[PDB]
Amino acid sequence: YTFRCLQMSSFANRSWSRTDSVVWLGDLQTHRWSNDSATISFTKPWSQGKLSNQQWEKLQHMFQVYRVSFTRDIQELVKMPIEIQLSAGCEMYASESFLHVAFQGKYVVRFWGTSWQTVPGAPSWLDLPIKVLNADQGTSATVQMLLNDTCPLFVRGLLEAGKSDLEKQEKPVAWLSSVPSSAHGHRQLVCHVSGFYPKPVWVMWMRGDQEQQGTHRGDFLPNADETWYLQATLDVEAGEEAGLACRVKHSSLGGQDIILYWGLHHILDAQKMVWNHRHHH
Amino acid sequence: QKTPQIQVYSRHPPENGKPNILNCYVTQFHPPHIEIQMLKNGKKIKVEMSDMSFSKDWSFYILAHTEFTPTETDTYACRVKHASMAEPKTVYWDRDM
Amino acid sequence: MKVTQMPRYLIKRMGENVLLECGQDMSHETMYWYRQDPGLGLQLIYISYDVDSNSEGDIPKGYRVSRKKREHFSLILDSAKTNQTSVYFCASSSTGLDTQYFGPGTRLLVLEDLKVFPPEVAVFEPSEAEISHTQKATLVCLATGFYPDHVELSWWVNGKEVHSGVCTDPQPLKEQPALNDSRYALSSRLRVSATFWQNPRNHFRCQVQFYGLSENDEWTQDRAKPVTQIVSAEAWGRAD
Amino acid sequence: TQVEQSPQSLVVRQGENSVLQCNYSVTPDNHLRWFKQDTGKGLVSLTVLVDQKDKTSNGRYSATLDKDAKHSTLHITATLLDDTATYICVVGDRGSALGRLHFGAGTQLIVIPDIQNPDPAVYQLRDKSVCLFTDFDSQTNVSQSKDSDVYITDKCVLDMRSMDFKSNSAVAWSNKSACANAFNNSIIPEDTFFPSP
Ligand SMILES: CCCCCCCCCCCCCCCCCCCCCCCCCC(=O)N[C@@H](CO[C@H]1O[C@H](CO)[C@H](O)[C@H](O)[C@H]1O)[C@H](O)[C@H](O)CCCCCCCCCCCCCC
Ligand SMILES: *[C@@H]1O[C@H](CO)[C@@H](O[C@@H]2O[C@H](CO)[C@@H](O)[C@H](O)[C@H]2NC(C)=O)[C@H](O)[C@H]1NC(C)=O
Ligand SMILES: *[C@@H]1O[C@H](CO)[C@@H](O)[C@H](O)[C@H]1NC(C)=O
Ligand SMILES: *[C@@H]1O[C@H](CO)[C@@H](O)[C@H](O)[C@H]1NC(C)=O
Repeated sequence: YTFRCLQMSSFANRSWSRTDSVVWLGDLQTHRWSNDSATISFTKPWSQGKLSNQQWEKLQHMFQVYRVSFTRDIQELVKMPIEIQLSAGCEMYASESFLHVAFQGKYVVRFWGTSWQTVPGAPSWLDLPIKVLNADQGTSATVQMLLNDTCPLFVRGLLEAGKSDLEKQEKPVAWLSSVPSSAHGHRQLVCHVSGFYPKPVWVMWMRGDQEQQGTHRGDFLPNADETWYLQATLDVEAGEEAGLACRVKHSSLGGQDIILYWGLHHILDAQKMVWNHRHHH
Repeated sequence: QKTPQIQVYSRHPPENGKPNILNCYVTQFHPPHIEIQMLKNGKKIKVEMSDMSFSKDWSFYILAHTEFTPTETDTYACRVKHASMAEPKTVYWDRDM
Repeated sequence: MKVTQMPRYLIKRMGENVLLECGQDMSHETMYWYRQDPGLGLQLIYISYDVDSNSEGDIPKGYRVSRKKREHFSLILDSAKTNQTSVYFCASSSTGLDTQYFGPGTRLLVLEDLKVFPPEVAVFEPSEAEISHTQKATLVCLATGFYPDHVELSWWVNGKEVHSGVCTDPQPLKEQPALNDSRYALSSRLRVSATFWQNPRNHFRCQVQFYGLSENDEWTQDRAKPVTQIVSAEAWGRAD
Repeated sequence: TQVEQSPQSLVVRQGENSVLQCNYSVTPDNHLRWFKQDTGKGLVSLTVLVDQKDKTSNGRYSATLDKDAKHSTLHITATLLDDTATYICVVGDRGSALGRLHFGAGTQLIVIPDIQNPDPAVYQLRDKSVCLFTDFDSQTNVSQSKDSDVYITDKCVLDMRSMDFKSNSAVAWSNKSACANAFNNSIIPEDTFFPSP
């Protein structure tokens, strides 16, 4: 499990700025903090972790002072259109934490040990702003506390409280379709797998015994309801589709895989999704 | 300046006549100033948005979705404005893709 | 070490370039410019984090600044306004939480016109009644009719400056309390032993250093140019 | 104004102790500095307070800080005469140069010398003359003139070093057509010597 706190800060000019942030536990969002909002919003019943009301409000105040401060401080460092991204959290195992900062889409600074360092290949004009920043011994101390202690202690509480929503199972639903391959007299078969949780999945094209080596695993694309979509494609020579199947393995299924053969169930499904092919591609 | 990737895909198997959710997933862009639209027959559609986020390579991503009903004649597309592009990019839904 | 700040006193006419210099040898990165006004407190004009790296304070309007060397920090007023009359303080520190060091200040007066006067000095000789009663003798010095109150007063006895038995008024007095351009008066007192005053060989001198107009300032009045000058008054001791 | 100092002015007898208060609203509140400013001089730092409950010392100066009450005290033990200054309280909202520094208005501390044998008298000194109210005790305040043509300076302590003798004195003068009554706006000691001219 990787726990992330992600901050996004836009500085258009001296008088225009906003910072919205989000928080992930695995592939599930736990927190939202909109620039419109003074308070951090829970996005789950268990987003308070195992902290008490006041214990949470103590931590929230800490962050409230930070956001105002960050905003004013950055605009000063500028003097020595700006996008800044912060990635802070820890990875659970014992644990290991991190604080990475990115400037104009490029990773440039991390908090490491007791102070801010520039990462190799960082632009040298950062040296002054960093020298100024490292002087603030109060910030150094509260950061070390968050990274070394609060984060691990918090996350071990989030996992225990979120046990249920983390272990949940949602079954995949597959369907077939195909398009012209860029190669003459070829077609690309497409196996659509959608609505599964957790993320890990096995999707292959088969000729019964053999896994089709031409099978191309696509990227994981998300669904709005926190489930996943993935498609495996296969480039066949037109006429060779018959005898092929899409096989889907997933933890929600028992041992009972989804096999979809190209050709009755497939016939009715294709008859349900006919169109005029505009504007196809 | 990084150009947005646009990917349009339905939530459930397309069935002409049956209501569905269409997803427009925008990724790999910078700056995070983006305007996203969903179109039925070239016209604006209430379209819900997820909180903007970014990934390990520092690239941004956001998910836009709406409720639609697939037909064999009705066209659907995602339109996106970003500083990286002179004209807004349109990517039509292709169920077979 | 200290913080340097020059000049000490300055009189300028409306709409003139004003350069206020400042220095420190501790090789500090952070340097500041403030102005202090009656009851109001210190207001930050400009800060500097290092060379060529400045930032507007709370009240930057009418002020620009320069820092091409770490040791110096110049405050520039491109065209001076009467409301820019104040005492200006420089300051320095490390980039961290270390001590902040301040300079001695610069009294800047900006005027519509210069029609500014030198002081007239007089020495008043010890009362005979005070000599009889207390066996002590008090000389009183009186600087009158000067503007502005940019003066330094010192007692000179036998050609050496004395500090024991001296006390100068902390604030000047307004000769015309109602007027805002009112001239100032300042008194000082030197107290010696009756025998010391009774000695005819003893020379007493009240000296007022007056910081006024530079010789490059414009002046066309019947009266003489109220330049920077010493005005003195003397008295000899008396046997009788 | 986010920093308030209390009281505004403080009169103490030489050798006694004095207590100065500072209260603030500054948030976040990183550090509190105490400064001493003599007339005509720059500010000089006395002490810096950093912790939540902090206590510091600098010879005769000592201070406390309660970040919860957002309140500091400056203690001066056995006050000298050179302690006559304005005392300035400063709160910083950052632990580095990036910080905004909030300056208080300041407390004026006026330290008065103990004069052992008061000998109040008004002398005439020399057609121009001047009146000299001298050797009165430090508890006496010299009032300003209510008259357009009469000028009166404030009290002023001088030290005859070789004698270990200190004295207060004020001066008055006019252009009117009498020292015996020059200082009547003040509270004049019952046994003030008024020698006849
Ligand atoms: C971090 C993991 C913790 C996990 C537990 C929390 C889980 C709950 C979810 C929370 C959701 C909230 C969204 C998360 C946001 C992303 C996390 C980023 C972490 C940043 C933490 C900052 C430390 C906070 C300390 C702070 O407020 N500093 C303040 C105030 O400090 C003042 O007040 C204090 C007392 O209030 C002290 O007295 C201090 O001495 C004084 O100066 C200080 O002003 C700092 O400058 C703040 C900025 C620090 C980040 C700078 C980033 C460096 C990179 C910039 C370089 C780019 C180049 C520039 C052009
Ligand atoms: C938190 O852990 C860090 C290490 O990740 C500690 O910081 C320093 O670690 C560096 C190596 O990066 C050493 O050079 C220092 O000796 C460590 N600092 C000191 C002086 O302790 C840090 O101490 C930890 N902070 C805590 C426990 O609050
Ligand atoms: C700065 O902020 C935004 C740019 O997104 C704009 O609305 C505003 O007019 C800008 N101000 C200027 C002109 O500097
Ligand atoms: C973000 O929030 C802060 C405080 O809530 C506000 O001052 C600022 O204007 C906001 N930014 C924008 C552009 O909405």
